[PDB]
Amino acid sequence: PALTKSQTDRLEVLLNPKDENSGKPFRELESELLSRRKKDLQQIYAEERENYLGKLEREITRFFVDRGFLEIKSPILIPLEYIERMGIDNDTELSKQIFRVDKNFCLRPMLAPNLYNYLRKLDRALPDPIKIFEIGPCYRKESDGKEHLEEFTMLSFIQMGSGCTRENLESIITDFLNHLGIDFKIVGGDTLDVMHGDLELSSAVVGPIPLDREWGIDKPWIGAGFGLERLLKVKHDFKNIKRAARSESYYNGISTNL
Amino acid sequence: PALTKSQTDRLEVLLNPKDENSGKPFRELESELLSRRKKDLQQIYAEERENYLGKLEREITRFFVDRGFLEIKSPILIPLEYIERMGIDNDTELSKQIFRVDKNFCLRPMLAPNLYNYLRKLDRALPDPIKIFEIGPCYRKESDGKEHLEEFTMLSFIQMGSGCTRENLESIITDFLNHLGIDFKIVGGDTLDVMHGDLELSSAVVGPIPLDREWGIDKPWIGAGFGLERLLKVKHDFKNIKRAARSESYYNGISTNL
Ligand SMILES: Nc1ncnc2c1ncn2[C@@H]1O[C@H](COP(=O)(O)OP(=O)(O)OP(=O)(O)O)[C@@H](O)[C@H]1O
Ligand SMILES: Nc1ncnc2c1ncn2[C@@H]1O[C@H](COP(=O)(O)OP(=O)(O)OP(=O)(O)O)[C@@H](O)[C@H]1O
Ligand SMILES: N[C@@H](Cc1cccc(I)c1)C(=O)O
Ligand SMILES: N[C@@H](Cc1cccc(I)c1)C(=O)O
Ligand SMILES: [Mg+2]
Ligand SMILES: [Mg+2]
Ligand SMILES: [Mg+2]
Ligand SMILES: [Mg+2]
Ligand SMILES: [Mg+2]
Ligand SMILES: [Mg+2]
Repeated sequence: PALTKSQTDRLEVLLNPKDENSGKPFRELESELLSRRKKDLQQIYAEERENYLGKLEREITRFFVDRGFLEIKSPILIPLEYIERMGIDNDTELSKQIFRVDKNFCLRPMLAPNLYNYLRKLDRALPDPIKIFEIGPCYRKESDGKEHLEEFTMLSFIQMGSGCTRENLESIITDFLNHLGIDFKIVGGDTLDVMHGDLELSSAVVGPIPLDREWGIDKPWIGAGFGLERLLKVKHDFKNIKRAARSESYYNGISTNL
Repeated sequence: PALTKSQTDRLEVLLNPKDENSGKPFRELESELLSRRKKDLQQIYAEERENYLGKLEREITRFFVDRGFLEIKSPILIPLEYIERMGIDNDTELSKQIFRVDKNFCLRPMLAPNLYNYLRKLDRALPDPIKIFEIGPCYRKESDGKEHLEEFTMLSFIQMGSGCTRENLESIITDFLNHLGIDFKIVGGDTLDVMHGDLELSSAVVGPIPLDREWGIDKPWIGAGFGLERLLKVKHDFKNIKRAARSESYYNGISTNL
C-alpha cells in the first residue's frame, strides 16, 4: 500500500538531493537508500576525509587572508556585559535568545563585540585600513528549526578606516559568493541583507553607527556576518539546515543512522 | 631606581621569548617593547595574516586526514547525560569542572562522548579499521592559570578495530609530535601520558575499557587527546598559556594592549 508518513520521514532522512510512489515497498526503498548512503560515506573515507563545515571554514579563511584580512580567533564564552553593551536590551528579540553561563558569562550570539574590541586595539598598531575577520561557533535559542540552528557558525569580516564604502562592501560580498558558487541578491548607517531566495545568508552594515562610540570606535567601517551552515545548505541543496550542522546525526549531509 | 613589581609585570606582558636590570628607566623599556610588538603585528598583517591557533588546527587536520583519519565536527553544546554516561560521577574531579547550560546541556569538557557515538554509527558503514579525529573547543572550570584555560581546544583521534596496539598508538603520537617539532616523552587498559618536561600534552588510552559497553562499543581501540594551546605554548615557548588562547588580550602571543 501507500507509504506511511513515518516511513516517508525515514526515507527522507536517507534521501540526498539528486538521488532519484512506486510498486516498491518501504523495506526495499529503505534498503536501497541505506546502501547508497553507506557508499557515500565509504567514498569520503577512501578519498578526501574532510568535513564540509571544517572545509568551508578553511576555504573562507583562505579567501579573506588572501584579500588582506587578519584571521582572528577570539573567545566563544564572553562576558554577559558585552550583550548589553551591544545595545541588546530586553526590547530586542535577541535578549531572549542568549544562552547564559554562570553569573557573568554567555555563549556569544554573534562575533561583533569581540571584533569591536580587536578593531580598537589593533588601530594602535596597524596601518589604515584595518581589515579583520573571524569564523567560529555562535549560539542562539531559536524556536524555528528549518533555517535556524541553536549552535551555528558565523563568518564576520570588517574593514575600518579608508575605503569603507557601500560599493566596496557589496564588491567583497559579490566576489566572495561568486567564489563559493552561491547565487544571491543584495537587498537594501546602511543595512543590507544578502538573500538566497527567501533565505538570509548575511546581514551587512555600512558604518559608522552610533553604537561604535560605546566600543571606542570613531572611524568609518564596513562589515558583514554570514552563517556557514546556511551557505552549506544552499551550496549542497540540503532541504533542512540540520544536514549542515555540527551533528551526531549527519555527516557531510549524510545520515549517520544507517 | 629599581623597577616596581607592577612595572615588571607590564614589561613581561610586552616581552616575547627571545627579546633581550639596567640604567634604563621603565618608560624607555616600555616604549622599546611597545615598538617591537607593534612591528611584530605589522609584519603578521603584511605577510601571513594567520592566527596561530587556527593555523595549528589546519596543520593538525592535514596530518590526520593524510594518515587516513576522517575529520569530525560534532556539537560543542552536548547533553548533560553524556557526562554521567562517561562515568564522570560526583566522585571524580571533572564533575566539579562542568559548565552547565540550561537544564539539560553543558559545554563539552572533552571530545570522547561524541566520538564514541561516531565510532558506533560509522562501524555500520565503514571498513575496518575505523579512524576518526576531531579538533575543537572544550571547556573546564579550572583554579589554576598557568597551564590551564577554562576555554581550550582539544585534538582527539581514535582508531578502532584492527591494528589497535600500544605500539601503533605510540607511533602515531611520535610521528605527530616530530612533525610539529615538539619535544616529548611518553610516560606509562593502558593509560599513557605524553609529557613535555612537567607539562602534560596528552592523555592517551589503549582500549578496550569497560566504559566502552555503555556506548555500544565492543572492539579494540587506541586514541589520544591533546591540548592545542599547550602545543602552541611549548612550540612558541610562551611562559603563560594565555598567550596561546582564544583571547582579546593576545594575538599570536603578542599583547594587544599596546
Ligand atoms: N540561528 C541561526 N542558525 C543558523 N544561522 C544563523 C542563525 N542566526 C543567524 N545566522 C546567520 O548569521 C548571519 C548574521 O546574523 P544575524 O544576527 O544577521 O541573523 P538574523 O538576522 O537573526 O537571521 P534570521 O532573520 O534568519 O533569524 C545571518 O544572516 C544568518 O546567516
Ligand atoms: N583546562 C585546560 N586547559 C588547556 N588544556 C587542557 C585543559 N584540560 C585538558 N587540556 C589538554 O587536553 C588533554 C586531554 O585532556 P585530559 O582530560 O587528559 O586533561 P587533564 O589530565 O585533566 O590535564 P591536567 O592534568 O593538566 O589537568 C590534556 O593532556 C591537556 O593537554
Ligand atoms: N548583524 C550581523 C552581521 C554583521 C553585520 C555588520 C557587522 C558585523 I562584524 C556583522 C551580526 O553580527 O549578527
Ligand atoms: N582522556 C583524554 C584524552 C583521551 C584519551 C583517550 C581517548 C580519547 I578520544 C581522548 C580526554 O578525552 O579528556
Ligand atoms: Mg534571528
Ligand atoms: Mg533577519
Ligand atoms: Mg540579519
Ligand atoms: Mg585537569
Ligand atoms: Mg592529568
Ligand atoms: Mg590527562
